[PDB]
Amino acid sequence: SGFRKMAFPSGKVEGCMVQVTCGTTTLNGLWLDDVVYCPRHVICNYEDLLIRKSNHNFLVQAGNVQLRVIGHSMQNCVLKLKVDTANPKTPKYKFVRIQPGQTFSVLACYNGSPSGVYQCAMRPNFTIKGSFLNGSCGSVGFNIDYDCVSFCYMHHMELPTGVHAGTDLEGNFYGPFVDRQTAQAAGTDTTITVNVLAWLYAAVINGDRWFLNRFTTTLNDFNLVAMKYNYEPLTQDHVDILGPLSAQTGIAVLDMCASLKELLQNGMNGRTILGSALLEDEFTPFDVVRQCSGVTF
Amino acid sequence: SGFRKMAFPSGKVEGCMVQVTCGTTTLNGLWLDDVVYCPRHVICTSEDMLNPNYEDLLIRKSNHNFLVQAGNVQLRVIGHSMQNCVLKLKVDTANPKTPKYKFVRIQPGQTFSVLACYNGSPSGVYQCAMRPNFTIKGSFLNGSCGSVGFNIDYDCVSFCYMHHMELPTGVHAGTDLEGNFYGPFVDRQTAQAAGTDTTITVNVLAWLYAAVINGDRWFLNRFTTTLNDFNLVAMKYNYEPLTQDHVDILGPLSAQTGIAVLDMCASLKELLQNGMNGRTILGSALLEDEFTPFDVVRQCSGVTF
Ligand SMILES: CNC(=O)CN1C[C@@H](C(=O)Nc2cncc3cc(F)ccc23)c2cc(Cl)ccc2C1=O
Ligand SMILES: [Cl-]
Repeated sequence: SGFRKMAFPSGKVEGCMVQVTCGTTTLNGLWLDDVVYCPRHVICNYEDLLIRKSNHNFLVQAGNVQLRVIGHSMQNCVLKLKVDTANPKTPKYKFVRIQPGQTFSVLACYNGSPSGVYQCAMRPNFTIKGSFLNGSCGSVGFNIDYDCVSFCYMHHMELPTGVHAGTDLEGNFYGPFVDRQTAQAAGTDTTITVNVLAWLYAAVINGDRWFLNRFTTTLNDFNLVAMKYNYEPLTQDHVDILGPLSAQTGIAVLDMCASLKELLQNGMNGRTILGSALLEDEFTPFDVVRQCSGVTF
Repeated sequence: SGFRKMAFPSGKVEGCMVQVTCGTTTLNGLWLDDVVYCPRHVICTSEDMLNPNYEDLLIRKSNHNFLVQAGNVQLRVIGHSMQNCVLKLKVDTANPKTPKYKFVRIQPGQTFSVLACYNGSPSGVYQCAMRPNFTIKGSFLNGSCGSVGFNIDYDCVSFCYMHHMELPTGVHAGTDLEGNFYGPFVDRQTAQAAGTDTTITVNVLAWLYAAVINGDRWFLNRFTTTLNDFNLVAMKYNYEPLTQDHVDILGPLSAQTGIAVLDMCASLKELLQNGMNGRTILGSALLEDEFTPFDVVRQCSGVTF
């Protein structure tokens, strides 16, 4: 028993973290095979600035060893530094683009040195509520499936509200953001409804049933209520995805939606669910099934 | 900016996780140098668990009865000894992935990262605290025994906890890496219960200082308090007594934010009386006690917003 915000073991990613310095800027890079991937703003019209640069301008440090840059190219907002040495610690990996509501682990780094690991979710407004300081740029987001690391996020910047913005490993930003100091703001955020429901199922599995009721709701009536509390619309796909948890607990998804409706209109009344006084939306249905089963990496 | 519950990178610990099997029991072991450390209850049956005589069970064992697996490689056990509630299996290979390490015993209120494992395979990492009642509110299932708690300050791993059991309330009990339990617990399936738990006051105060550093001051008031009057109010909400040691420890955060410890204590007193009134502090509707003063100084900026 117990329900914690759990991150993937970071070891396979730690073996890829490097420090990249270009002039006065120092940030983190991801060394996979003979390529170091890092935010293109380390050079700060990016192609016009990049064309002036030579290979020896980029200093890459892997632990106490200096890597030799033998080539460089730009892909969207990511810089790809070709190095002379293949990373012997390169794990089996894929570059994947995640959707909002999906969760991932973040290995926060400073000077190519991992300092912490935390779990978080891609918000519906495409920002992440991370924990980053100056020097964190180039820190990466990932998930693990058996022995394969799926890289999904590279940190680029902080917004005025304290939230974070970044790209997939192919350099495409998540959200309507650009990589420069300009007037940018996160859009109004919403709650990830399918994740709150999964977390209510996790509470039932851990013996927390005070919020259950005899009632049910139609999907349309639930969405009419949820739209009023800035909750993301619940689709039939979300309902199908919650199927296994529904069969395990004996509580139909629309039956759990009727509990969520009552929680939204009436609150917790001095009570908590899994030690929380707020409705938690940073655990996906798969995260709940994985943590309430025992899957290893 | 931002304030997350952050765990240490688990890589140096993952390279030490092994699977230990003795008869029908399978749990996790920690392989450091040529020794594998694991809960001594791996030698037990579920029957034995009521009143196990470990010395009697261990003397009946030979080296080849203990199967140790590191990945897909079988380690050979060449010796065994018991130290308190930990079994130490001497093996014929030193772990090449052994990091710089120490065995440290922590005090309640201290935090640490947990690498949860099943069958010598790490599955997840989370941050938690040693509760005042010596239990940990972990996330463990059957097969997690032998999972370890650690801190990685600088490049040295300080092992502080080894998981041994789950109490009836769902909380967890374990030992330091020398086999001494935290709390009045025994590795017996006897009727044991966690004592009434309390809130780690010095940690809640540190987290209020972290909120001030991140630009939030809604909860501050114009009042101060004596340490004794704060403790008289705090005990009424099941908060741990705040000692002069805690006040001294909060010194650097007080100097950084310009808010005296007993002034922050007055804000805490007020928060306990009023509640949050629909407001949050660092994204939380409850008062957080699983961040130490040291964690706050480590994670938060040196420049207050
Ligand atoms: C809740 N456990 C039980 O009813 C059976 N039980 C087995 C074992 C034990 O607690 N293991 C487990 C550890 N952590 C999480 C566990 C989650 C589980 F769902 C099951 C087992 C877990 C044990 C070890 C010792 Cl040293 C003393 C007593 C016991 C004991 O009582
Ligand atoms: Cl300590």
